Amino acid sequence: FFVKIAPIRNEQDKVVLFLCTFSDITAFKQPIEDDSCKGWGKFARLTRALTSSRGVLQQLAPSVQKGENVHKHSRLAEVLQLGSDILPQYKQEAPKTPPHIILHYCV
Amino acid sequence: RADICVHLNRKVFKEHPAFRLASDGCLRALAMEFQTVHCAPGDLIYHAGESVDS
Amino acid sequence: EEQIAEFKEAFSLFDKDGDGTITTKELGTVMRSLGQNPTEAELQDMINEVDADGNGTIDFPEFLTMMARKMKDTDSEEEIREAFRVFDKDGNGYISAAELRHVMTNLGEKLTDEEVDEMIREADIDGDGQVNYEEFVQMMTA
Amino acid sequence: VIKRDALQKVLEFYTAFSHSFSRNLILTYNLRKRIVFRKISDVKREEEERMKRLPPDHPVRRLFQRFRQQKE
Amino acid sequence: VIKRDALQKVLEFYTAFSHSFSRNLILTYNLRKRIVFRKISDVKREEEERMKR
Repeated sequence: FFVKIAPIRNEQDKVVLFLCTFSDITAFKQPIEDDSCKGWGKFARLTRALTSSRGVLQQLAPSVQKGENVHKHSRLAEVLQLGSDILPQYKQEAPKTPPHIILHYCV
Repeated sequence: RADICVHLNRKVFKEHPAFRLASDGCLRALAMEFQTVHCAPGDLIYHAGESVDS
Repeated sequence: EEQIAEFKEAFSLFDKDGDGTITTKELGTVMRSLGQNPTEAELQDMINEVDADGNGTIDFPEFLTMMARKMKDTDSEEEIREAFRVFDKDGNGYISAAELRHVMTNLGEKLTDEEVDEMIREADIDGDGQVNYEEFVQMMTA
Repeated sequence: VIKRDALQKVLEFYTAFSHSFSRNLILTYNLRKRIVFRKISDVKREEEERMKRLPPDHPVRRLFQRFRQQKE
Repeated sequence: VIKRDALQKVLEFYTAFSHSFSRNLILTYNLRKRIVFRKISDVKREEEERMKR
């Protein structure tokens, strides 16, 4: 598991909650098994397990070689983005509106 | 009325695994008794000490 | 049985050309993408190991047996599943009254139609003239 | 229509009438009782099947026995 | 939400269903049960105290 840990701050600036995102590195890292019918079977199982990363995010990767250089890292980049998106701080905040827009009920 | 109630609690009965096996009559019975509450942000439902009756 | 049908996506992904036959070249490519470079001989050996026909390839049906072998369900589950299979002559996840009657006849243990109906009613909860897997499991446990 | 509880109360109040009521009132159809029947299509199918065609009896044998026991 | 009494009545009425319901419905969190835990600050304080006496 690619465990991407992150501590969450608060509206009072203190740390209160944790976050920890996961991702399967079974087929990507290396093969080990305690009991199995064959190696091929094991591989298949691994593939089945690791569908979210290899299926939708790294879908241009299965043609081109050396996925550990770019693909896995790229996948981890989602987590990195999350690191920013997992700084809302669990604070009872106002509704988030983008800039260059004025509210419906403003003064 | 029963039908209406069922329709209202479609989010309950279709999602949860409890009521998939439930009969139609049973479902109807349930629906009649099911309330629905629209709680606000920062509005607590159960308070420590209060009676857990639902 | 059910989740094995959702596996087909993986198979599709594996196939580069899209012919329903996993070539060695494709496998090699996949391996390369992953970041591991084994020899073609190894791949060939692997192919030989699982596939039944042996035409330098294999289909989803071929894989199926392997998948089944891999699975390894529970003992109770295995028993119950077998029983279910025996009951349901067609094999559509549901056991009709007629089907039940037929199976009884096959067995030898004769009973009345009314009795059978009663049994069915006892089994069922939702009331659709049929019994689910969960419903079936109710009778075997208690 | 009349709610059963109220009706029951009434019957209790008028004891001599209750018996008479019981004697008289034949329900056109009870919703309590099951009806035993087969559909014709199903029968036909069964018949059709008839012309076509022990080890797993032990898991089901127990069940059968249980059913029999229940029956009494 | 559903009031317990009504639910109980319903369950009683539909006996075969009740068992199924029991089997299925896993509460995400029981409000009856206590949780056993200590706060980290308190633990730290305790540790600090440890060295004194």
